[PDB]
Formats: sequence, structure tokens, C-alpha cells
Amino acid sequence: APADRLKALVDAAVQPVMKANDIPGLAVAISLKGEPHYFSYGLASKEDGRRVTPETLFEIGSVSKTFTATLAGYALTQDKMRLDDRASQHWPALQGSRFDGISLLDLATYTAGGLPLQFPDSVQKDQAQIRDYYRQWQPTYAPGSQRLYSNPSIGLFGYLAARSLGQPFERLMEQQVFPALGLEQTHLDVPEAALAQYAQGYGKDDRPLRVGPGPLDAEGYGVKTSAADLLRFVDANLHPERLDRPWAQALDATHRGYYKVGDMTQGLGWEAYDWPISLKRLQAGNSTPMALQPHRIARLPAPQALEGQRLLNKTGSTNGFGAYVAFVPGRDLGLVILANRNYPNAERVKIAYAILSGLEQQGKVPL
Repeated sequence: APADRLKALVDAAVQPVMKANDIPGLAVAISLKGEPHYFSYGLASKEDGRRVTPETLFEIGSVSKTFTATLAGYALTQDKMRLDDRASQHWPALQGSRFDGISLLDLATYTAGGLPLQFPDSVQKDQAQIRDYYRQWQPTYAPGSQRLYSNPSIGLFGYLAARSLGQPFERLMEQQVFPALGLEQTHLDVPEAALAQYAQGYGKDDRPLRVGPGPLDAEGYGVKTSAADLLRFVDANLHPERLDRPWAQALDATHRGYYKVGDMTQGLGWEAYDWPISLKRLQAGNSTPMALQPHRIARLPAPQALEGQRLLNKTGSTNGFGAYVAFVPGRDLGLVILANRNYPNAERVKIAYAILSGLEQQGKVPL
């Protein structure tokens, strides 16, 4: 019965937004009690007229941070690191710098002291240049005091998690994490045999854009994946216990809240809200000032399990793409919305909310 009204519902949620934001192409995937439903709209590539399907690859941008967090959860589970480790414990080249005093949890949750949203332009994809950047960096704020959303920050957390496991990040992801989650259409670097599925991204004036290489790009924003595979990842998050125990615990470690900013509780990768919550409060939690400005944290006495009546989500963008994922453990409901335009987070949340709230309304006793 909830599946009955879903096409009308997703179309009403999606198409007005696609029109208002000139989105060429967009794929939705929803898990409702573990049944997958897909809805594809428009074009993966304008030039070649290729339609979006559930197998189209999209750049998911910062949604990649939840995969990064899962690898870290693995390292935690395997006793290779702890969240209270000093950063420089896992990279001797950092010993003597400010990262002697910054914890892994600080890096993971953007509280190291104001690491910038992006690396400076002058920092190339090069081990020494990244190392030298961290060695010379001086903080804006005290560690643990301010949240400033930051690629160098969770970037370093992933890179450190990988060193703790004794292997490069990309290899760990490609040979262990993606195979462990059963994801065969998920890539940090799209192989030759899959390039035909890689959507074009579209920027301002329909400039075609696909993400270029960047320092710690893999860790922060590197994943390309299909709506069907990202939904599989969401489904693993909904039911971690359906995985081989080391990976169940790894997912579980990404479902623990450390502090609040407004209505949002910060996890490793995932950000969480009480459910239900209003549309406007969820958009505020996903607002440009949330991402771009520093905020004072409300630290929780103890890590909070992000379970029950909670919604966990992550937005992610690149210059050409805009992704959003959300799941509600207490409704057994997951959702992925992938587009080849970076359109505003408030509109992504608008689509998701229409879907989530449409599905909830359906559950009432007829009176």
C-alpha cells in the first residue's frame, strides 16, 4: 500500500524542483521495508542524450564522507586507532606540529580549530605538499570548541585511518570497504569499463564539469556511484547487523552523536535530527551558514546512539553535481536523491521531505 502512491509522490516532490533549478538529470532510490523503488528523471548527458537510470554514476561529493567514516569505523573496531588518539600518532611526519594536540575525533567532526572548508589553491595532490600544509598550519580556534565544516579536516581523518590500517586509503576503499558493503558500482576512480555510465555534471550556463584531482579528494568527496548502489549503502546503514560482524560494528561507529549545533547532532560523516522535525528546521540544519560559518558546539556528556526516532542525512556536492541521502532507522526508510547539477541544499531537502512526509501521512488510521 505505501508503494501504491509512491510514483505520484516522488514525481510531485522532484519535477517542480528540477524545473525551478534547471536540473538536467536526477535519480531517486527509496528503500521501503527493504524493498527498493527507483525513479529516474531526465538526462545523464545533454550532449549525448543518454537518459538517467538507476545505474547512472553520479559524483556524490561530500556524501563520500560517510564512506570515509565507515573505513574509520573499521579501523576503530579493529583497535588500530581510537577517537582520542592524537593525530600525529598515526603520521610521524606530523609530530611536533599542532596535530600533536588535535584528536582524531576533532578531525572527523570539523572541530580541530578552523581547518578551512577547502585546502588552499596552492596545495596540489601530492603527499609532501599535504604534509607540509598540516605541519605549518596554525589554528583559528581552540580544538573542540567550534565546528567549521572542512575537507582538510575529515580528509586527514580518513588518511590517518588508512595509515592506522597500514594501507593507502584508495586501496582500502576499493579492495575492502566497497566489497564488504556489496557495492560493485561505486568507484573513487571510474574504471574504463564503466565510463559510459558516468553522467556529465552541469554548472552555471550548463558548463559540463566532472571533478578534477585534488589533495585528499578520495577521502572528502571522491565517490562516484549509482542511485541503486548508494541505496544499498543506505540499506546497510539501516541494518548493519545483516553484515559480517567487523563491518556491522564499523557502520555502528558512524551512528554515534558527539555534540549538537542547533537541531543537528554530529556523527562520523552522518548528521542527525530528531524525527519528526519541521521542513524548515531540517533545511536550516542543511543551510549554507551551517556549512560555511563557524558554530559553537553543545558537547554531549556521552556519545549518543543515533537510532530510533531520528533522521540521519548527508548532503554532498561537486562543481557539477548535488547529492542527498537520508534514512530513518525507526521507519525503516531510506532515500537517495542524485542530480547532475549542484542545486541548493534547501531544494534537496524539499524533495526528501515531501517523500518522507508523504510516506508518513500514509500511515494513519482512516477516521
